[PDB]
Amino acid sequence: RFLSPEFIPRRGRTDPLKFQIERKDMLERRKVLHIPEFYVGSILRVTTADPYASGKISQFLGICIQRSGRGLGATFILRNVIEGQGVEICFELYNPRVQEIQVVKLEKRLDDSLLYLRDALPEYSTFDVNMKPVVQEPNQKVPVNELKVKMKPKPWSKRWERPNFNIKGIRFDLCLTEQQMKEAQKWNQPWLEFDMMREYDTSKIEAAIWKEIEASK
Amino acid sequence: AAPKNRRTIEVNRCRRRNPQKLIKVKNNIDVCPECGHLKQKHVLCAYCYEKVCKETAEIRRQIGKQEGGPFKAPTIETVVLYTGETPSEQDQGKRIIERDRKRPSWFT
Amino acid sequence: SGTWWDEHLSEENVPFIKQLVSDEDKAQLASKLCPLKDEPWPIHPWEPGSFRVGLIALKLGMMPLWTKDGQKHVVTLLQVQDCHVLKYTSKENCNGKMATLSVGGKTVSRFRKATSILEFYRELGLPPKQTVKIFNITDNAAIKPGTPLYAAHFRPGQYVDVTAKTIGKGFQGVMKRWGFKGQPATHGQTKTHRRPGAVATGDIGRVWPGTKMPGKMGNIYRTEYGLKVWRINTKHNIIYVNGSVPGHKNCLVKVKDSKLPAYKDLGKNLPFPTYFPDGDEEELPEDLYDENVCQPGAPSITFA
Amino acid sequence: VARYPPIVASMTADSKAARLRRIERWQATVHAAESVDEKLRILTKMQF
Amino acid sequence: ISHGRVFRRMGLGPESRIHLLRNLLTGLVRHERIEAPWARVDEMRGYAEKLIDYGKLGDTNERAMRMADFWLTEKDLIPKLFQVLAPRYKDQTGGYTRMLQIPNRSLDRAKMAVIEYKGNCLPPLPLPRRDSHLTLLNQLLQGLRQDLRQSQ
Amino acid sequence: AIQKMTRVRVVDNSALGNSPYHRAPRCIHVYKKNGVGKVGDQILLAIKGQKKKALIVGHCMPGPRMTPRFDSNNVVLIEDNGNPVGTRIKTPIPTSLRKREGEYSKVLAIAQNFV
RNA sequence: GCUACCUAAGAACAGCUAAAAGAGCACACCCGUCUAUGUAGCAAAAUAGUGGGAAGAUUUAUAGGUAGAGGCGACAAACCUA
Ligand SMILES: [Mg+2]
Ligand SMILES: [Zn+2]
Repeated sequence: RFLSPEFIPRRGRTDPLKFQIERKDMLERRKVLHIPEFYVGSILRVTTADPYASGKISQFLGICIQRSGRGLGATFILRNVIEGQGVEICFELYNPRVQEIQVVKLEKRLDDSLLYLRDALPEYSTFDVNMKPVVQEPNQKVPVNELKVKMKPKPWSKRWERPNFNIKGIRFDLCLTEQQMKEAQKWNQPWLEFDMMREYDTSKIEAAIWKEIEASK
Repeated sequence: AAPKNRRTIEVNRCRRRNPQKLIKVKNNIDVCPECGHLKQKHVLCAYCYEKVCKETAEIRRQIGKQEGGPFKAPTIETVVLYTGETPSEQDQGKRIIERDRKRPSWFT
Repeated sequence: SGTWWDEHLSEENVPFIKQLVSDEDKAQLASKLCPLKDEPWPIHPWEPGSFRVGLIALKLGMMPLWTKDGQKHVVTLLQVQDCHVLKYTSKENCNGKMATLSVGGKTVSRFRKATSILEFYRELGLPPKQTVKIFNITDNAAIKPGTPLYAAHFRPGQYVDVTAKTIGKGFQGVMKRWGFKGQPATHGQTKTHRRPGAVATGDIGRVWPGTKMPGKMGNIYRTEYGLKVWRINTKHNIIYVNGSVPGHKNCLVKVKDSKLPAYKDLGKNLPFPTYFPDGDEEELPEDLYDENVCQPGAPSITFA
Repeated sequence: VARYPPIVASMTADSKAARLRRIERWQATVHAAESVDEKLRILTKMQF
Repeated sequence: ISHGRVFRRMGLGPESRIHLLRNLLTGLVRHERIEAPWARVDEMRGYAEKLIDYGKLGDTNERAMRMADFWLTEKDLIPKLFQVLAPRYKDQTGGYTRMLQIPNRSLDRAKMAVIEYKGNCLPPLPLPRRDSHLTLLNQLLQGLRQDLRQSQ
Repeated sequence: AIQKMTRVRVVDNSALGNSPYHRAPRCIHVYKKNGVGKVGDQILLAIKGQKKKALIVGHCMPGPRMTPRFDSNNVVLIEDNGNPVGTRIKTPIPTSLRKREGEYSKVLAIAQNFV
């Protein structure tokens, strides 16, 4: 089973009745359109009406690189470098101008956030706009493709070589040299991954959410 | 900066004698039921805690005696046993440490 | 010797007082759920020049709200817990020009309040409230002390004045408390980066009152003005207020109709003394909406 | 199936059993030497 | 502003806070009752409560072993965590520790506190036992719960 | 956003747009009350020693939610009168330009693609 | 006994690139460009980073020598026990 991230409340001192009221409006919107299981490596085609035109729909395809936003205003951002130029649209999930969202290729990459694809080569981020969705299997594991990208030279947008980001989707070795491998390992900070109170243990919370989900049907 | 004119006896007399600089009379205080040395609320007794820790000292002294040297720690739960006693059937199969005094009245 | 309620109770009497006194809170709260079947004060219609009593709510948080023009309107949650009116003060001794009512909310422990405060609520037959606010009213609207006040006292489309204590920030300095520019970091500038500059001029041999110098930020009562109600949940007593409300989450506010001249005269359709659920005429649904809001459950909006 | 860590001293602590492991990591380098000249160098390099 | 933050910043940095609690938690597994100041006990108290929660995941868990090489400085308390403390708190789900406040130190007059694991070989520390049921205020209010029991 | 002297790119089929050598136009002004320039703001632009008016069509700065956040600060060229320099535009252009105030119907008749 | 220069007999200078370079990079060392801290300071001139030189007109230990109408000086009219 897959529970979508926005139904999990972020750790905080917010009253749980706020998120109970939030989940009522989440589930009433989900009756209108189907929201599929889409991961951080998933490719999505999103159709939206917009008030800028005379009432047409716009279909934008992209890789769902970053799926943060924790609440009724949950967002996901798509990428395309169509006609050689990068396009970056942050789609709100529960905004009532969406009609239907579908997955083209339901897959997942090794990293929880594919923001490094800005600094990757455009060949690893371009997608055929008129391409057909892949045939899905009913009950098997989601595909994880180890397609560790190659990048452009050293002045990146962010310091992905630092271990605070924990990027596992780069072929680092042929684009970066060993002395500035060692200097980036100076920020290793090994105590975080061994820690207890900076780890938000969320196993008990899904039981109440999944109780709320199936009782709405 | 330096004082342009010296602070006098009266201005010091008001400042260092204010109730904010004067120490507060605390009402936190009780008398211990057992020992009788007067304790404070919300803390433990200084006399009763020194009683337990100095009783803890010869107990932990003997833990180092039955091993000898470092990096040797038991994998079994332990029960301390005083004189005039027998190990129980629940206490069978533990590391049982013996200190040669009588069983204290605060130990159960 | 300073005491507390639980100083001499054993472990057999701690759960009993936890159960009994809380049941006394629930019995008196449920004894006061019928304003109209008790003897009320008379009901009067709205007149031009009339004012109405407000509420006290708790700020849960915010969720986004979307309108039919396709723009996102952030809306804060203002949840009314246990709102009762506590005292009426007449025209003659109100020390003002409008009369007043006192209203409290957020029932708190009866063990943690002063004895002068507790004798007030013991006459009323109510649990003691956290914060007591006083609302200016006219003599047209006058409500007997003891009636519950709910979320549907307000209506959607109504503009609302909300005030509370803002988030305290402690002793802060210059570029954060008053937003000044400060001094540059490099190019000399040895120990001056967040420092106040000149305070006054040379000919002034003093500092003026009211000059901006470091002190304590926040924790003061500020009011935001003209906030629309977009939606009301009657079941959990929610006010959906446009924008941001002063104060942190789970804080007590003061929910008054607006002071703005264009937004203070339109009060014809609003239920004038309060809203009474015992009237039993056209019982309100789960959620009362505005015209422009998108219904969760309405389909995708098409602009053509 | 449960790989417990081996019960030793740490290399960097300030105690007397941690000193004896720091003696042995020297004594591992004598065992791992190829030539006798390398053994004779590290056995007599710290003049005391 | 520290609205939010539950982490007391201690040590000579954020590395040094972890190692000072790592050392302090280790003496709580060996001696199973220790003395330390308030900011060092209460920071470590949560790590002592979740020590047993990670020690009840089993002997054969890789993750419970990989944190055990870090969080216990000594290596011979790794059997003691998984075979003495963990089966003792087998029925319990939380609250395995007991934190009580001690009279202050002689040097710096520090607000010190004693922390242990609940149930040990050691003598019982004089925990504050509250008023008996035979007193004046209890027996008056024992009549309250005895009268109101007959009101059903 | 676009302050003074950002590097932008001109998205036009102009003979002035395919600049060799110093192939990075530098702006000198934004036509707002701030220094901040958003989608549909006039800016000046210094190209090849010639100062030229320009129009911001999409930036690298995150703005509102369902608007594109283009990975290059791309800007179309107009003269003082208001019509664009070029004949074709091959880059994608957002459809947020129609509602906003200004001579933007001149620009949208040149765009080949609307994403 | 500091320092300026000198005498006697001594010592030190990795690695790297090049070959017999007052060569280059760069330690140990020597000096003090810029900044920050410090300004009754750790210090009556320092600390941290950045820097100049680092096989030579170098650096340095030891003993000796020149003394005020003077000494010494790759002249800063500097230095000769703050
Ligand atoms: Mg960047
Ligand atoms: Zn005692």
